[PDB]
Amino acid sequence: AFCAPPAYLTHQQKVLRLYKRALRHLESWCIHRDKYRYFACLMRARFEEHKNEKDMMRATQLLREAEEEFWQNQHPQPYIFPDSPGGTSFERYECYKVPEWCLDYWHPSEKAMYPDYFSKREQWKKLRMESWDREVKQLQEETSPDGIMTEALPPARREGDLPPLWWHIVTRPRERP
Amino acid sequence: MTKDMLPGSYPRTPEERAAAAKKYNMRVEDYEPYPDDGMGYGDYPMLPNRSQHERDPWYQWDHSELRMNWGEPIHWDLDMYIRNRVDTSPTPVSWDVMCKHLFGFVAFMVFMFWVGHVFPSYQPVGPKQYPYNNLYLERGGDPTKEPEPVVHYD
Amino acid sequence: SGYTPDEKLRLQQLRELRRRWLKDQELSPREPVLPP
Amino acid sequence: SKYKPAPLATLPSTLDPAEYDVSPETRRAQVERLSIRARLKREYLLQYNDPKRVSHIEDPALIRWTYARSANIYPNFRPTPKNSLLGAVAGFGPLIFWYYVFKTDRDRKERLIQEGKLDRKFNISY
Amino acid sequence: WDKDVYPEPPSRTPAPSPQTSLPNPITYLTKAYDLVVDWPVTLVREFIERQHAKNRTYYYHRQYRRVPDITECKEGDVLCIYEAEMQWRRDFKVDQEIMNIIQERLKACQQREGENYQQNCAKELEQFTKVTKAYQDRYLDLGAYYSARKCLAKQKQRMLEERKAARQ
Amino acid sequence: MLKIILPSLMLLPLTWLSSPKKTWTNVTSYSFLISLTSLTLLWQTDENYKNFSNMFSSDPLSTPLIILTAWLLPLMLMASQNHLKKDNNVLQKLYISMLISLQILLIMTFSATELIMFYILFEATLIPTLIIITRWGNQTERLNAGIYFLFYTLIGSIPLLIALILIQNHVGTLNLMILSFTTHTLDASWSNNLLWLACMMAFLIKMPLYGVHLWLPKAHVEAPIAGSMILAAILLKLGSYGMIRISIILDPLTKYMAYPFILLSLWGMIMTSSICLRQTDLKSLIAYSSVSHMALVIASIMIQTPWSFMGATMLMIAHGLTSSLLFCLANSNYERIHSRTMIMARGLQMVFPLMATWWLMASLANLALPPSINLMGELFITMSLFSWSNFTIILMGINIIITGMYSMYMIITTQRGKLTNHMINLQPSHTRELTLMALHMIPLILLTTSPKLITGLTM
Amino acid sequence: MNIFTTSILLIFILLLSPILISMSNLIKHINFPLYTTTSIKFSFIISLLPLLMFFHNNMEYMITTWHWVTMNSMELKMSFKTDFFSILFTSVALFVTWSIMQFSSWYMHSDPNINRFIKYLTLFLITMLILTSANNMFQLFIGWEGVGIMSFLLIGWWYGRTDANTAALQAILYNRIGDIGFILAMVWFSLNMNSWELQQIMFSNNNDNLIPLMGLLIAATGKSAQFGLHPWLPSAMEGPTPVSALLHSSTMVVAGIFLLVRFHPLTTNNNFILTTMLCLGALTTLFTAICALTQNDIKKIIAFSTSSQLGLMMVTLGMNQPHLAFLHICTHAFFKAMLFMCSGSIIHSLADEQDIRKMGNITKIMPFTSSCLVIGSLALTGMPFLTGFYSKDLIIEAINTCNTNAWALLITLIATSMTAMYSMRIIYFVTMTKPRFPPLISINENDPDLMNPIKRLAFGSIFAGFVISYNIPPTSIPVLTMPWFLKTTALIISVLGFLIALELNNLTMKLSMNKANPYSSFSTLLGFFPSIIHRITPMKSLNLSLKTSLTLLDLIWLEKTIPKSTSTLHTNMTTLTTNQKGLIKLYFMSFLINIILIIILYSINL
Ligand SMILES: CCCCCCCCCCCCO[C@@H]1O[C@H](CO)[C@@H](O[C@H]2O[C@H](CO)[C@@H](O)[C@H](O)[C@H]2O)[C@H](O)[C@H]1O
Ligand SMILES: CCCCCCCCCCCCO[C@@H]1O[C@H](CO)[C@@H](O[C@H]2O[C@H](CO)[C@@H](O)[C@H](O)[C@H]2O)[C@H](O)[C@H]1O
Repeated sequence: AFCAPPAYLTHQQKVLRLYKRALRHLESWCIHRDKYRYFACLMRARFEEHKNEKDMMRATQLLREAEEEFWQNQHPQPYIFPDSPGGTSFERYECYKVPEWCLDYWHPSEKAMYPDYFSKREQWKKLRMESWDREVKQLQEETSPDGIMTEALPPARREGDLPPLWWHIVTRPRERP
Repeated sequence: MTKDMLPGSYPRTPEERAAAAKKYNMRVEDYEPYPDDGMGYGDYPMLPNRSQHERDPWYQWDHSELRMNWGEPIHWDLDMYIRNRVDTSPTPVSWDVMCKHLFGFVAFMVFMFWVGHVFPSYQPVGPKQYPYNNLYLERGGDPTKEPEPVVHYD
Repeated sequence: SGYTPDEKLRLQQLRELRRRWLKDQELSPREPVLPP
Repeated sequence: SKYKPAPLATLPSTLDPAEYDVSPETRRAQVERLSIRARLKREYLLQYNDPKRVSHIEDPALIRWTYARSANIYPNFRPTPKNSLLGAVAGFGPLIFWYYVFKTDRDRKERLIQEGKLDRKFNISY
Repeated sequence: WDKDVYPEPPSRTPAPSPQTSLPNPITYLTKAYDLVVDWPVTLVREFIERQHAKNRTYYYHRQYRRVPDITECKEGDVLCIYEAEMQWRRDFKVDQEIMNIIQERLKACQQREGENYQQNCAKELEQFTKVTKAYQDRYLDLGAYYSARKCLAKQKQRMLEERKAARQ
Repeated sequence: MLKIILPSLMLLPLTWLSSPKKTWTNVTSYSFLISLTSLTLLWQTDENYKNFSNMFSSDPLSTPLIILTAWLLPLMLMASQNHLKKDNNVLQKLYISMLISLQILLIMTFSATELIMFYILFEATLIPTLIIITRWGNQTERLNAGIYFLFYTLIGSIPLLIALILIQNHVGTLNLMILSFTTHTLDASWSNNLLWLACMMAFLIKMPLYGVHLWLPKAHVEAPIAGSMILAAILLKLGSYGMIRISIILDPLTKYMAYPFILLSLWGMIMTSSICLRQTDLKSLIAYSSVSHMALVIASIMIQTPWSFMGATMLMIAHGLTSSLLFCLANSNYERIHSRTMIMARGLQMVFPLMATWWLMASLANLALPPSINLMGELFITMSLFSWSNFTIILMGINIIITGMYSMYMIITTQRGKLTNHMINLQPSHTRELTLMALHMIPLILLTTSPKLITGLTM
Repeated sequence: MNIFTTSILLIFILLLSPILISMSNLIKHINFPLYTTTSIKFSFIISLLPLLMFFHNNMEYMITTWHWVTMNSMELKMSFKTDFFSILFTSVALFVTWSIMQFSSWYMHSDPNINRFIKYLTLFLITMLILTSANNMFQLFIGWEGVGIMSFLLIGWWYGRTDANTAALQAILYNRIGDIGFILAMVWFSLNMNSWELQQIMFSNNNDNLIPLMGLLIAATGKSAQFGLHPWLPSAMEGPTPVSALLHSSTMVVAGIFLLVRFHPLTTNNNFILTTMLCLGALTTLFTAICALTQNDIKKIIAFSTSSQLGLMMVTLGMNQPHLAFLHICTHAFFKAMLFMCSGSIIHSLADEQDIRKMGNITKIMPFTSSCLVIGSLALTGMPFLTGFYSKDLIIEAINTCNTNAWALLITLIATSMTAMYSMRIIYFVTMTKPRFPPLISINENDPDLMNPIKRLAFGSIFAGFVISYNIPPTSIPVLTMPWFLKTTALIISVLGFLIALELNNLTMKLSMNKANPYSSFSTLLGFFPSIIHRITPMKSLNLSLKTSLTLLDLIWLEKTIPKSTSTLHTNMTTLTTNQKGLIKLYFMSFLINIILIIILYSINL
């Protein structure tokens, strides 16, 4: 979630993803830990049996065969981590991840209840106000001369400067509010 | 918004097609207009008919649960294809086999229910015998008329 | 595989700021100043 | 393979033959797509993180979509044989069907009521 | 409670007839309820009833003298037709309330008899059936715009039918 | 009735003579008090309907509508107080005058004794409503919407004028009491069938029948909030009221002249309810919901049983209140996000928790929650139509399912889901908006307590 | 009698007290969850008294509180029908809700809006009690539909979850498709009997009562999740575990069975209806037990067990055994709620894990929860003399010795064994195998707000069955004479299923790969009913709505036909007439033609 997807994937990335998915499905099939280890070791043996194949056409054919076999043998109901997409409690706490821009509308009497926190927040808003101009210029100057672009953003190069487009990355609500 | 930025009529020439693609933020080669059947689709791009369920779940989409980024061309059937409705996601079993299996199970169940109806299962006993003319009075019968004497024995 | 130097630097900088913000979120001992 | 796609159960990406293409044309295509997406995302993020914003961020895609599903239709409509027949049937035909259903039912009801076969045991409120 | 209009068979509760050494919780709960709740509530109610005895006032059920029916009205004489129509409406809704009372009798009978209702409620079922036949012959198939004239026309249609049947 | 009409007229001098500062407060207050005064029409302790003079009368059918009209005006002023925030004083006073004039004309219409009162005071409503739509509307197509709204109704109405003149020539009068007490059976001549149509068509158009319902989805998504409220709270019911009052003479032709319109209503109800499922404009979705409900009303009225009439009246009132509330809610979110798309704003329950409560209650009224008068009306209409033909339950059930479905779809799409965090401008709910929703809901709850008030003439 | 009626009304007053307190500023200052728990405890205590009165003199009451309205010879009174069904179920529901409302405080301590959660649970309880103690069909409908709304609000309590939102709308779909039949029953019983009151409806026994009882059967199918409209319940576990425990098992889902029990007198004669219910119950039992097996979620397994039990109750009603079916309702309420609470304890103590593959060795680590779970499972598969046995065994006895559809009987027995099989699935994979949870153990069930409620429900599961069975008055003559195999059929099949399940589960430790199997997939994917129906029907309907209705007709053809055709024609005519070249020569030529035409008209008309 913290890195933009590439334009494509190489054989390395595709095969690694297949390895992970097949291992997790093998675990979902083999409930017991010992059985899971027994079969996962065989799975690594199979995967490495063709580790060094320098005829990329045969490599891709092998990968296609592996993927079709995976789709044939995938567990109908796999194991999903509770917070993982498609798992119970995936978004269970998105109700309470209310954003920070709401505090701007608080009544002054409500702000009175929390004096210090809002002073610190005022400092933060001042910092963002200062840094916006420099960070926009930074992105404009770091734009690639060619017409080839990637989602990944630049770091702070100058000194005393916040990283470009940082307000939304920072300040995001806590996972369990 | 102005005319150039709002949709328009079926792209009738390749220069129109390129202008439309630039309007929709779509590639000149990916942009395909709906067939000119005269049903109002007009210029709108024909996007893949895959539900938002299929979109990458881990990505930080601009519009999150919609799972669409800002400026992305929007399918003509987005409301149907949102995560809360139709799901065109791949299935572990082929749709044809799933249909066969479900309908075959239903057929077997109903056929065997008919078999049971035709050939019921019962214990080896006679019908329950009730007294007083099969309770003529207290089973809803007129006092004046006399029911046929229904008798019981040992 | 592995972060680029730019990515590593960016993530470190955002890490520092993120942790400063999270510490900012702490409430001081008197913070729930209940009015009378 | 053994899988057979259906319109409501798409072909999995891994089984998709084209996902494995590595033609330079395909890779150039994908790079250009990513370029468009990155440019759009940068445009969005500038507005998202601008501290001087005072309002929401308008969505050109949403505006275009609604306009296309509303006011562009009739201007981009043309009668055709298929359209005429489909409209005429989908409009009138259901009405004719329900007409015949209700008329036959109510005529049979009136016939029975006239003769006196129907018994209105406790219809008091009708 | 006019027992006539709202008939209520007599009560026939049986003897305590205890056969257990154990104490029945119900009698003691009922004694506690009586003393604790019923007694103060009765005191309050008695106070209210004394307060009512003071400042007593009377209200009288209105009596509506009869007036010519629609049969006595010359066609298009709105002046008399209005009075005939209003009389008919009042009779209509009084009949409605008759039906309500008889239906309430039927429901109370069913509840009272319980599983003997299939025989002991025959009398009230018969009364309900006769009154609903009367109601059907009086006001049924009359449109939402039911009126004395429609009722008269319906009655005359039925009377013509009966006369034909008698002739044949 | 002249103790209710004259104060309404005097509101206008108050509106125009008040100081710029206190004008809104004064008119709102005095309009509430006029609403209070209008309750005198509920002291009907006898079956003899009220006839205050040769000109004005009241009935069990007209009293609830008149009281509803009186109730709406204060709420219309509150709803309009905002979008008129930065207009010049004379323009604001013009708007207020238009609303006051609309109330006056509608009360007079509902309290009119002669159908050629009714035909004039009914069409006089077109001018204020047309001005409200065209002058103060937002988007450009408001002109087209105004044209549709005007001319659909005028084309419907002119044949009504011709039929009414023929009626007067044939009978000698047009006082509804006299027509009722001297009516006579029509014969199935072609000319009589043409009449039946001429009498019924104007009202059917105002009760948009499935084939002539194109002027609501336009008028509503082009009209301001007050225009939408008055329109689809009272104007739509003008058609039903006219139909109810006038059908007395048009018998027995109805038995077979109702098959077409009963069928069109019972089918268009399903079609429009389904349209509500896949519409991307909240205002439009509400408008099509209204079209379906009026389809039910038309079917019941055109079958004419006691249940039909009583349930039709109950549902008329219930829809009035509920649709009004829904439109105020949608306008509430519109005043902030300046868009009418439903998809755009989502998860607003995370920032307007109480207005989410009002949304939920409104959706329940729409979906017909027992024991709400909305349900009671729909249930009794269903009983009537089932008696009329036992097969209508199929259409009724399909419509019930789809009604529940779009009613909950609105809520899930908007109130629930991830908050569109990019919306910085979402501001805390105004006490004005909250009080407006409360004033819409509370009457509904009280009438659900006391349904006897809102039954029709029959029951 | 005063005491009985007063207590009946006081129960509802007490249940409303928390709501009114909620709509006030005192909610902030009081510990609302404890207040509501106390109110529920007191309400249960009050309810006990009418239960004792009924057990003594078995007198049933019709109590008419308020006269809502009179509709031309059809009064609508707020009526209450207190009898065996209503009284016993009020007692049971209050007991189970007391336990679950105390347990909700523990399970939901962290969550904000706990006050709203408690308020919603209470509201549901009021609505369900309205359903049970209802004489008018209209009031029964109030209950029927209000419980549906509360279920919508509680499922997807976490309105963040798109999945939970879909689940709530799924429930509304299926429930409303059910309620169509209910409204049909209402309208038919209004036209043919002119009253919605049960007492008056009773006199329709001599009619056909097919058109109305079909509506009742459909409504019961929808609400109780019988096979036709079953998907809603299993996927209604997206909500909080307390909601699943209370609503969607113990109290709500019994609505269809309760309605059919209430209308037992009318359905005695209509054999068609009774056979239909027999078949439907059998099919649901077998189907949802198949799905129950091979399911890896602790809550979904119990959900499918609940559906199977409800199918069994449907069979119970299919044979003329309404009292026994209701007995099964009440008896299973206890141990189903207990099983849900034990599962909730496990899920909470572990890091919100609900897969039975990442749970193991619980018996050693959480002795109390595992002990109560074992009691619950042994009650679900009625072992002799526990709560289940004092109902399910008699049900199976009547099934095996009543004239019945042979196939229905067979699948019912197989599903009875298969219940043992999946209960073993749970007891094994969640309590017997070596641990599988994440390393950082942090397990605490010592909280009294969890221990005591489960203790109470376990005492219920251990005694209430016998107590109720021995105290209830005679109702249905049971068949007690039968062969040895029929007499002990339930026990032999249940034990055989347990042993088979043990063999199969123990076979998993064998170091061999389990392969994808057609039957395994059919079971796990829930028969494909979701995957197929929920992807074809919504798509087709929604596509039709957009294309055929909104587009083809409303936005195109109607506009062309009525407005735009007129607009065109008039523009054509104005452009035909107005455009005149403007020359006097031509104008006077036209005047000449007018001259001639008037002359001709005069001549011919003479
Ligand atoms: C049964 C009797 C009742 C039915 C009566 C129907 C009468 C309705 C008359 C509505 C007339 C409105 O007239 C309306 O004029 C506007 C002008 O802005 C036209 O507006 C449109 O015209 C053309 C399309 O043909 C476009 O080029 C133009 O840009 C667009 O605005 C509408 O297409 C037309 O509908
Ligand atoms: C039975 C009598 C009923 C009479 C009631 C109905 C009144 C009819 C009104 C007719 C006039 C409507 O006027 C309507 O004007 C619009 C533009 O404004 C015309 O529409 C026009 O749009 C643009 C130019 O503006 C052109 O591209 C288009 O080709 C042209 O048609 C419509 O074709 C015309 O119909």
